[PDB]
Amino acid sequence: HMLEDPMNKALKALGVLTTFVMLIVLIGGALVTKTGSGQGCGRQWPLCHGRFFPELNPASIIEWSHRFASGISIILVLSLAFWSWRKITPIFRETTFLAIMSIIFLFLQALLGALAVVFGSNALIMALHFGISLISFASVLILTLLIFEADKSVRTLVKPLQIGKKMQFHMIGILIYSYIVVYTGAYVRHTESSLACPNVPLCSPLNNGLPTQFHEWVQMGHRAAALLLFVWIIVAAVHAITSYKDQKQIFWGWISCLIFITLQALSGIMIVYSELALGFALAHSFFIACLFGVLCYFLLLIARFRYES
Ligand code: HEM
Ligand SMILES: CCCCCCCC/C=C\CCCCCCCC(=O)OC[C@H](O)CO
Ligand SMILES: CCCCCCCC/C=C\CCCCCCCC(=O)OC[C@H](O)CO
Ligand SMILES: [Cu+2]
Repeated sequence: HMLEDPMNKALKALGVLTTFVMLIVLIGGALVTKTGSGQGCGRQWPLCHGRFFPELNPASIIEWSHRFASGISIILVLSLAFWSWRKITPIFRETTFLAIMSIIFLFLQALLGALAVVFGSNALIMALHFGISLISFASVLILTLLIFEADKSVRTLVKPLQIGKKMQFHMIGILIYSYIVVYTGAYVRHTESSLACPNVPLCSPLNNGLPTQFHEWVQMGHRAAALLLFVWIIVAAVHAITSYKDQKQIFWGWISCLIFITLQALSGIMIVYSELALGFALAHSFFIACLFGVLCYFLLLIARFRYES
């Protein structure tokens, strides 16, 4: 393919690896405790540090794979940030903002995680971790995307598209609002309001399906926030399907968004129905990661378009 130094495809490999590790650090948090002394241990049995005799269990692998990914992340993120900065910036000026964002948020989630070991009883603060971890992953994802695009003459995704004002409103607005919905979700978890409402869409058989207790309000607030996000994405997708059919990155970008929002909602409903089976929890952290990734891709398009035009 390219006669340039073979070491370049290694920067692409590092990008893929780091993006993957950061995704693991994020979604892996749905399987292990993120607060208290049992932090790092499978959520179903907070005791994995110390007393137990047995080893090589499928739940022990999760715990090892998460702590390993979290440790190796510092090495990977710093290397990716530096290398991409040295090599990719000439073509993409955004490279530096991303390299920096990657480092800052990797450190912020590590900082918040360290504190969660002892202040995990503060749900309002603990609910900030996911969103931070989410941006840490999305920064590395977009950086990796630029790394690939930098080595192509006819770019696939990072193309100078014409983004109208309305579409910009939807993109930026949905991005910001999704982050808010992400907080309410994290708040449900760390406030233990996950199973306060056995039913869906309403709370339970009693009180007409309306919340009457703390945990029911948190649960219901999250669902209500999610519904609005869902509706907004439908409106945003319809505008793309109608006015951006000629700009396929936006057309398909939003259709994928529509699909990720659907899978997010469904896995959310299954968390409840399954009474928090961790497989659905894992899915619920994954699909929002995909959606947010696409929304951050859109933000890059706007950032470049506003620079160009
Ligand atoms: C489609 C838009 C939705 C988004 C963007 C979203 C996002 C999130 C996020 C980021 C978390 C936090 C996870 C964590 O801190 O490990 C969460 C948790 C949760 N969500 Fe959603 N969510 C959505 C919809 C729903 C729906 C429609 C339901 C249910 C009817 C639901 C039920 C839950 C439950 C029960 C938790 C707590 C899980 C736990 O204790 O680990 N979500 N959500
Ligand atoms: C423990 C293991 C650590 C190692 C993990 C390795 C992960 C390899 C992943 C990708 C390789 C990227 C190779 C890039 C090849 C250059 C050509 C290219 O850019 O292909 C792009 C592709 O089609 C898309 O757009
Ligand atoms: C149209 C909006 C429907 C929202 C329903 C939410 C529930 C389905 C969730 C994900 C599937 C997404 C499938 C999107 C199918 C779009 C088909 C399309 O793009 O047809 C356009 C045509 O070629 C030119 O006008
Ligand atoms: Cu309680």
